Amino acid sequence: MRWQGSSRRKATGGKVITARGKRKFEMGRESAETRISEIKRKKVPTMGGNRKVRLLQSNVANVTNPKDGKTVTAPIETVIDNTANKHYVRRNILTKGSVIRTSMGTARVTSRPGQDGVVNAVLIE
Amino acid sequence: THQKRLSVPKSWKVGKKGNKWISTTRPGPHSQARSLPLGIIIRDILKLVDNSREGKRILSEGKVLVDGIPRKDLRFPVGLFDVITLPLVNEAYRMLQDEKGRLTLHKLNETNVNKLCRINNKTTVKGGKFQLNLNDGTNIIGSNEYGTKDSLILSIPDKQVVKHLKFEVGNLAMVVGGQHSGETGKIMEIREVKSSRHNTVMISGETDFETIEDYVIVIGEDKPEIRLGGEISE
Amino acid sequence: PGKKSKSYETPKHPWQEARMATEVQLVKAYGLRNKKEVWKAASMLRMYRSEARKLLAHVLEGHYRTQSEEILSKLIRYGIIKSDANIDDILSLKTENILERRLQTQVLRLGLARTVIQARQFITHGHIAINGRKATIPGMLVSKEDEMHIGYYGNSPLKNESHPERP
Amino acid sequence: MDIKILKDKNNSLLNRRELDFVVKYEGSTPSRSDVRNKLAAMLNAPLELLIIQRIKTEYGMQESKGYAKVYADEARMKQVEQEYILKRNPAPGAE
Amino acid sequence: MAKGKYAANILKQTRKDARWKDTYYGRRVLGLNVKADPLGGAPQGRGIVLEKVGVEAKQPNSAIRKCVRVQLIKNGRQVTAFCPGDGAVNFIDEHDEVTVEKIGGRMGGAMGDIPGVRFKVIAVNNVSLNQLVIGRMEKPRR
RNA sequence: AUUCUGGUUGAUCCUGCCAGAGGUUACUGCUAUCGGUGUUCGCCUAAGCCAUGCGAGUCAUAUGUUCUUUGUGAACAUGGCGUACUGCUCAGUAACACGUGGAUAACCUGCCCUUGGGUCCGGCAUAACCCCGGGAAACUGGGGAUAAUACCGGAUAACGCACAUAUGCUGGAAUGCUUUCUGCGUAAAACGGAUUCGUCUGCCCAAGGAUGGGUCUGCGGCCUAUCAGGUAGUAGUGGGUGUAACGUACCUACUAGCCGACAACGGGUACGGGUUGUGAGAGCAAGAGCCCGGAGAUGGAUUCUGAGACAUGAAUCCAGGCCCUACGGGGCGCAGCAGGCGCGAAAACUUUACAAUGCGGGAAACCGUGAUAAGGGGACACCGAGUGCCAGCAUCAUAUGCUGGCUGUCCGGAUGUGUAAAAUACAUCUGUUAGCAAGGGCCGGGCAAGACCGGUGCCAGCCGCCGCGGUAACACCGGCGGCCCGAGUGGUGAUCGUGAUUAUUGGGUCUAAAGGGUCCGUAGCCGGUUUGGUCAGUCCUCCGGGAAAUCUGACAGCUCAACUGUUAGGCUUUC
Ligand SMILES: [Mg+2]
Repeated sequence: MRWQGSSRRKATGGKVITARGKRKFEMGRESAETRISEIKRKKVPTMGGNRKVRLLQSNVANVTNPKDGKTVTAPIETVIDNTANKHYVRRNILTKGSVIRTSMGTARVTSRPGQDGVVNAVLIE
Repeated sequence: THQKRLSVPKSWKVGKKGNKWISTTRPGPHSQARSLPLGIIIRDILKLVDNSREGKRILSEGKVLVDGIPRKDLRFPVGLFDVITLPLVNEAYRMLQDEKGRLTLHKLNETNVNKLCRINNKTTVKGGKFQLNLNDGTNIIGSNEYGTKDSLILSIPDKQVVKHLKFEVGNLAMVVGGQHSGETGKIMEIREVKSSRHNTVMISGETDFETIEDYVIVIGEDKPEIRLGGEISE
Repeated sequence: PGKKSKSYETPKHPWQEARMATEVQLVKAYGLRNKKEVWKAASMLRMYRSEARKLLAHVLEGHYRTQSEEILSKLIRYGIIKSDANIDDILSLKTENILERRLQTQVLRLGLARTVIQARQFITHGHIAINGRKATIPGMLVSKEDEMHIGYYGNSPLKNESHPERP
Repeated sequence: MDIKILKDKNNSLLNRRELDFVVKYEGSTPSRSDVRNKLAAMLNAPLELLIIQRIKTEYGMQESKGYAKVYADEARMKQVEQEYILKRNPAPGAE
Repeated sequence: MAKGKYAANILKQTRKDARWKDTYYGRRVLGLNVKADPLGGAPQGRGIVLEKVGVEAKQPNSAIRKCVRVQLIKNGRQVTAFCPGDGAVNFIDEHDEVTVEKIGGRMGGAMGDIPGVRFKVIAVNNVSLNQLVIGRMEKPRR
């Protein structure tokens, strides 16, 4: 659980005095980070019967060659780097926009594993 | 899902008498703004049943049909140009918007008559289908001849196409809002004025003016193809 | 909310000597009971006067013709103004016409009772009717067309002409 | 007591006759059974079949509103008419 | 007080400051009347009578004005209350329940030749002291 | 009716307030017959605390079991839907909370809606029931039997990556749908129920709508400087994260911004608006009730369930108070309806019914409904009536007389209309010696009313203000009389008007309160004639809006009336 309601001052620093409680629709879940392990997923429910698939661990990827446009599933070994956080590279976290290392070759994750339910990585040219 | 006596919609001609709620219309296919309950229609306009229980009884016994469908629920919405058919008297009535934006009923002559609809968004269902954003009856998922706002006509109750009433410059047009509601007249110029809100249209019947494209109905080639105006019975 | 205040008005100073004298004279002449009855009659008078002022300010337009003719048609229906009257005649309107339209005044000047208060009690005690309606209201506002059909009630004893107090 | 009838619309959706009439009674407002007995002879409706919903008498003049009705079946009346109307309308031999 | 066309702001500001020089508007907005008076906007009250004083009148006039000393129960405020009418102190004594109301004089303050007294009795033991003064009611033994 | 009157003076003019005079609101003294209308009656103190009943329940055409009053009759269980809509309150909130115009191409939607599809194999628990109980209760154990639209497992999609493929909408506008297919990970349903076997209603699915709601921003509306700086997740960029979705909403690297002296930050206060009060109007003051949106459930945090909640009749714990106990433990919070204590100046019946209007339930018949309607009670607001009428006759000119009769609007009765059934109301009749049905203030001035008689003696008292009484009180107390109002009539606040006493309209500032000691001077504000160009304020006009409600007039209909509907106007404003 996290609160994603509109609570960060107004424009100036005058502390916004809340007139409403923490509503149910403003409650966001936890960042279920993904690592390189046994491929584990959970069918967490969301609004309107939309069970969003959340991934937690994975050592395989759907590496997509751009030269020929062929999709083959190759194992994930290590995150090469990541622009979003300099610590996920050390933690082997698999976020979107990171760069993983597969058997096919180095690839960049182009899918959000916490929302997509799979690790779809485009093979870097 | 309640609505009160005071906050009854502007398109609802029935007054502000009684005690709070007046027959909450369902979600339905048509907009709630231009909608009246079939129970309220049969209990106020036609005066075939006076109570709500007796109205629910007569609806439930398959005695009133809305485009050939005997709806058993007294909360069914009704949109503009809707036909209500009663075979036992051969009473045909059409939902119409008068000059003040309110919804009324005009009696028809024959029991069997078409119904007019409109095109609002042509989307593509997977399978090579040109979905026209239909809401009522059966239709034809057609081709690019069927454009937006084309105002298709379809039979009852099978709801097959009768004639593609495509609009052009000079063709007939019926207003569906504003201060010009019910002032049907020929189209003068349908200008595709680019703007962030929506385009515009030029229409002149008895008197010329400018009107919005969402307040125009392509109701005929040169003359009324459908039975537009019969008898205005309260 | 949606409630309503009074109909009549009130004097700013409530003990004007000549004004109170005219009030008592009108009340005693027309057989009224309350000062507020005269006040509300003058309030209808000033309603017609204020409508006349609002119309005569413009000096009659596509919809102001309707707003200026509907009041004249209603007054000719009720006859507070002259039959051959205009908009401007309402501006010179005194409250005797309003009191004349009162049914007690009408029955007093129809000779159905000797005195005005006897007309009051006859109207209230079902002795004045109109085409079968046993109306018992002194404050009833009638038309010139309403005036002819007025008579005793068929159930009241004065329909039989044996009343000694009756003329 | 006198009666004159004006509106006799028949609802096709229920197969019943709507009786609207003016009650020219004298003096005492007649009861529902008496007005039914008088209204029966005007349109050939039995007491069990002829039904009256109100004999509402106005102020002053002895005139009343009668909203009576006619059915082609007493079972149809029991299915459609409310139980208070069935009790209020005395059946032949009712108690 | 600028008479230019595009000078509504200056006129609004100068009307805003000049309004405060009135006593009534400033005292209404500042809430001095609610903060000051014991009844707090209540039209009448209810206090326990403690002591009875026949306070003297003004300088030109000469008289004794019977004024009970009453402490309110709603607020515990100690004030002085003038009891009107002939035989005024006969129907009120120590340790009573008496309704009190403002004397309704000058500016809502003390009225007539009574110095320093702003409240008046209107009823003793929830019965009208005016009728006791007249002689149409009798003092309860409570 | 666009209103003046007394008070400072020996007398005048006048500045100037005070007080008088009219609404409305709250409360209340005195007091009293009735009907109509509807959108009032624990808001102002205590959003204090609550005994008692109750307010949401329903499903036989989902499955299962025992009876019969043999019927959509009832009882139990599994299960579906609903209880997140109404209803109450008005603390918090000075805020995209709200009003209003757009947006969502940035999003979710059970019921409902139309078209395009599908509805495929199975598996077999556990209920009531049986056998034994435990338990003060709250609760609830074991073994035996078993079913479903219960629940689980399997096949044909959506979701995300990468691709190529033709305008399909909208259109500044793809970023969406997409013809798509490609391969890579990746799915549903109940061939259920009933039938007249005609069919009806349900499950899954795709597209869209509609409904519900989140988000978003142009603009509109408080007091305050005896409140000058505020802000570091604060302002922004890239990459992410989580979300229904956009978003510092959170995280990371970075930049050094952001708001404010044209009022930030803080304090004061407040549910916002539609509107209401008042006045000739400009305005000024309040926004309890009817409708729209917002928030809240003892204060507070957290969470399950669900399409939807952080749920008024859900939980959990803390604080706080209370409560049932067999002392091992177990509940509860009426800002839901009547009611109680408390509170105070400050307000009702623990009535009636699903008859109607609605809502959920059902396929239907129908059931529940302190929602709603119907009443009871409260000098709520408005409106309508009557307590008398009456010829002749007499004084002191309107009071009881003397007499003569006469009417039943009221009150009581009868009877029916009538409502779910009442009651009122409604019609005829009839009850009355017209008697049962008027009071309240005030009398020196302001101000309509007594210079009449005793009392009291700067005393009792009056008195909004002025002013009265230490000996002749039209002043004060009883009387006598008189006056105004009217089932009402006063009192104290409040507030509007008075008052041009806040003045833009519309005031003054030499001597009455008031020109700053002078002056220089920013924002602001005010600005020469003149040719040329634009048309933003402005101007005429058009088109989208500005919910109804309340306002005005009439018509129509309630007996007149207020009131409901139609309608022509108003407001909504100042987009
Ligand atoms: Mg959920």
